[PDB]
Amino acid sequence: EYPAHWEADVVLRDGGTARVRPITVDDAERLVSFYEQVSDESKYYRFFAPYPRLSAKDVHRFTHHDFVDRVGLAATIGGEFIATVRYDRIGAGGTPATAPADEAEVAFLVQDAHQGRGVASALLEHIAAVARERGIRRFAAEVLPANNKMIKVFMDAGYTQKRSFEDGVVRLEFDL
Repeated sequence: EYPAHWEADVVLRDGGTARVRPITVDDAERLVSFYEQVSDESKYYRFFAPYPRLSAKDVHRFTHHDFVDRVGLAATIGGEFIATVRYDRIGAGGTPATAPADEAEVAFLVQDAHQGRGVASALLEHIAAVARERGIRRFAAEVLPANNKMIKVFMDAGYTQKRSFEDGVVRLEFDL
């Protein structure tokens, strides 16, 4: 259960629309179908290891949210998912947390056919707007250094690179 106004239409850079809405427990089929149309390369960049098909654990977690500490949204075109975005509230220790912990890790995945259309940009804006309503004050994104296109998406969304203290990962942060 979630506020109805978390559902919105977006107009993409080419004037097409997509509906941005929360991911629900009834969306599992849709999520798996969408995932089939994401490249292996995009999956590797999203998960930091090859992951051609989601596990049952992950289909569950990516479709079951409290909508307070974890929020997942989809962009849909003609009812099919084309992208997803999400936040997970985390504690000082990088583990899951509840308020008044106020940082979250943000992640997104776009079907390669819908790249270049401003989908990520629109989802980043929408997940920030939702997150502000749940008390989040900072997002952190973690991106592989090979994945320069997405670094650029984040920077263009107002994120700044920060020291990651970790090998093999670029950290980008955004104050909400």
